[PDB]
Amino acid sequence: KHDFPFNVDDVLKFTFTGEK
Amino acid sequence: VQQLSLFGSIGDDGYDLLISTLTTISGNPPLLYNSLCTVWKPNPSYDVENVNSRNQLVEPNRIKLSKEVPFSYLIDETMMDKPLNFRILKSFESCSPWSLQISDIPAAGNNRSVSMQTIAETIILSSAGKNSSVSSLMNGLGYVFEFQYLTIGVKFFMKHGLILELQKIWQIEEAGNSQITSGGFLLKAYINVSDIDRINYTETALMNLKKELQGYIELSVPDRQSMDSRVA
Amino acid sequence: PYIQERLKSLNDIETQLCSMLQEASQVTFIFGELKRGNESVKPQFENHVKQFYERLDKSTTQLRKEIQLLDENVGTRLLPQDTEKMEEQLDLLSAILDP
Amino acid sequence: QFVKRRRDMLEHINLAMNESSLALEFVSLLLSSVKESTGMSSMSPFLRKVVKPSSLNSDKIPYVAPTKKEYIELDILNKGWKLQSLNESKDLLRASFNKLSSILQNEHDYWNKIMQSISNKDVIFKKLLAIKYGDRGIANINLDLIPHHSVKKFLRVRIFTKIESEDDYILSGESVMDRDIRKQIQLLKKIIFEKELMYQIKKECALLISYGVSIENENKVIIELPNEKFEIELLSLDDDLPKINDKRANLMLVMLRLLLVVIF
Amino acid sequence: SNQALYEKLEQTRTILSVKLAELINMTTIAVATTSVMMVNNQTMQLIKNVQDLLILTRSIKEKWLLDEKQIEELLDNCIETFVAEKTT
Amino acid sequence: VSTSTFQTRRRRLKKVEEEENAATLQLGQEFQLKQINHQGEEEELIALNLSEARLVIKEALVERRRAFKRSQKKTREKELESIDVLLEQTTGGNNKDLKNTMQYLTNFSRFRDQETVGAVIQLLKSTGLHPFEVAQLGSLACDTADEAKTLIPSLNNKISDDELERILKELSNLETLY
Repeated sequence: KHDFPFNVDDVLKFTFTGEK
Repeated sequence: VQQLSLFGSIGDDGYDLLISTLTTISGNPPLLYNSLCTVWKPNPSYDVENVNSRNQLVEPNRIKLSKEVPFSYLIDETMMDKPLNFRILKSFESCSPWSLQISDIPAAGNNRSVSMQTIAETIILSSAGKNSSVSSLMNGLGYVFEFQYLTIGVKFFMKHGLILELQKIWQIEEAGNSQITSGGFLLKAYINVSDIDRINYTETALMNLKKELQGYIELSVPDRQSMDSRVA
Repeated sequence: PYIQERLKSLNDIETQLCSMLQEASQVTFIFGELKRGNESVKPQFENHVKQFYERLDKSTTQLRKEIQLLDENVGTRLLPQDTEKMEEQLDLLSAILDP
Repeated sequence: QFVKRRRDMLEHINLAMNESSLALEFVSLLLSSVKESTGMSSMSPFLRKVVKPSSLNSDKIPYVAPTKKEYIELDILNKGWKLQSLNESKDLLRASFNKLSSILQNEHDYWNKIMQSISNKDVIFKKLLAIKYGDRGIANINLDLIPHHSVKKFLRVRIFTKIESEDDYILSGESVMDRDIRKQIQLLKKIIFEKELMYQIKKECALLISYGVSIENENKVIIELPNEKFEIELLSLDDDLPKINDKRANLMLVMLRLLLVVIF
Repeated sequence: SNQALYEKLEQTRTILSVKLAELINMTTIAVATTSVMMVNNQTMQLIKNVQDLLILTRSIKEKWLLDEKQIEELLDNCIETFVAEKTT
Repeated sequence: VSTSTFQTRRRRLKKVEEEENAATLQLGQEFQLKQINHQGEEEELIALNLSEARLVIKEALVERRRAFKRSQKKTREKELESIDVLLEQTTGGNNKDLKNTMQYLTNFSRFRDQETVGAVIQLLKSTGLHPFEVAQLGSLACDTADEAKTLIPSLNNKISDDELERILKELSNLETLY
């Protein structure tokens, strides 16, 4: 009866050099 | 100044959980903030040797100008009447004072427990004269505008000077602002250090925060080369 | 509240377990009856014994699910003011001034 | 007595001990006869010394098993004994069921008074729950929290007025003192707050010793003025109708608390 | 860490049911006395398992459980009345 | 940093001298039976049969857990599980070599108790065979004196055919019925 987002480095790199 | 830091990230959906966690862990809810940064490089039309008066090699670098803006400049009409709190981020004559910064590529070393970056900064308070715009002043120094980005986020003040920023970044151009952080938030934990001791102590604070978030969100040392603003 | 609902469910589970125990007892005694040659209790023995297993099985299904709900609620419903004082006193003060 | 019961238990268990051990030793020697080889080493030293090597013997029989098979009564005895054991077990189980049922009554009463126990702010820690009010104190069954009349004190300020005999003052005014899980938090918060208030005041008064402010008792400071004096006392409800300065005493009191809030 | 609780609880349930049925088989069937002792053992283990379930439930439960002008005007009055400076 | 032994040897430059190893009891230059104690006294070779090896290692790994909790101050099937607990507590965890050795020893040991092992130790030591042979005799269960003298050729004529059968009888009895 019973059952058992994005690449951190790339983002930073942009803020420091502007490259996308 | 020496900035010791660790970075991480989360997608838009991880927001509320992270805010709730950081609020309990730090004892305070988040604080909304923004900043506009404009990056400048040596004028390419002008050319100078890359050496001292002492004939010593000098590497050309970018100069970063940063300030705040009143939040009202970032809220359009659709944004109108929405609690001006942490939740807002989801739905995304003379010159003014500016912070002028030149940074160095982080300290070298295999198996670094944190990123360590030297930062030379001075403060611009005001200007006067013919060409008083910050732009002219940068040109007068021999620099030109290269690019600029807006960052909006929330920060948390913690013990021992530890600061945590949950940020979103947008590059600004007439062609349009593009979200560098499209998808989520860039997480940053850092301490600014003006003696070896306080440096090893600061590392420990960051390491304990990393340890305390292990399992949930990971904080690591970014690649040195990704934190190098030298022109080339 | 939600936590109150969870606690209530858990308490219900406890009750279920208790029931299981009681019918275990019934089952034992009545098995003792059946071995002695009293078959009249065969309906009641097996009933209590089967109702036991059914109740125990129901509790197992209810308890295991409750544990799963707890794991799913981590970070969501479950963890992984002096301005209030001031308003009290001001209230108190204006009340003294204007009784 | 419980201890005596333990003595009884120990007694019985000891009897068991002796019996089984005896069996083992006998076995040991009987084996020491042939194998052994190392088997005799399990014999007690006194016994080993007492008996010379090579003890007992054995003989051959079949049909003790056949005689045992011939008599089937032992099986019936077994069945009956088993049945009896089953009965005793039944009674015991009924008892357990009742006891656990009542226990569940009280425990879920506790849990229900604890569902009624209301909030998520305060830190709770543990075989009994304790809250951190500030030290910590324990929740137990109405309901109450046990800390370490001992200290529950509020503060009232009384005002004394100097008179024309010019020698001494008299009392012209006094501030009134007014009388689930959240309500116990409320009282505990108002308690800590006032204890803080007296602490800080006492610290500030160190500066004011020259200005007519005297700190007399650890629970009391007196502020002396030419025609009046003020007492600020932190006191319990055991020690110690309107009048002239009651209103002013109440105001100085509310102002005091408000000043601490601003400090916060 | 909760998954461990789930595992322990499930194992406990299986153990309880199995021990119940198997004890029910063991009796009906000093050998008889030995059988009785074994029955006592199994039953006792089952009870202990119930207490274990109680411990789990308790663990779960514990897991669950663990303007300005108005003020300036009001103070203006308060301070006035308190000094009694008026005196005229 | 290559871990050294307890005995000395003359470097005759001719590396070409090493012989092979067999069941003519020609174990290494290292494992020959007259060998030397750390205290410098000459003691006999120690070869263990399993059961005996299983106990040595178990007894030793426990002596070690003790010491680690000290410094912290300032059924066969069941045993297979308990042992893997002891290892994660006392060994470096990367020790796959030891982890298999215990699973092996635990599954192939003929004698469980230190008493039983001692009984084998007593029995087999009157025969004065090589320590290597008594180890094999303690590890390999044999019924006939031929089985023994086939699986352990090192014997052949060291012990009699019938005296060896006596011993295999007493070993079979001491065998633990798990």
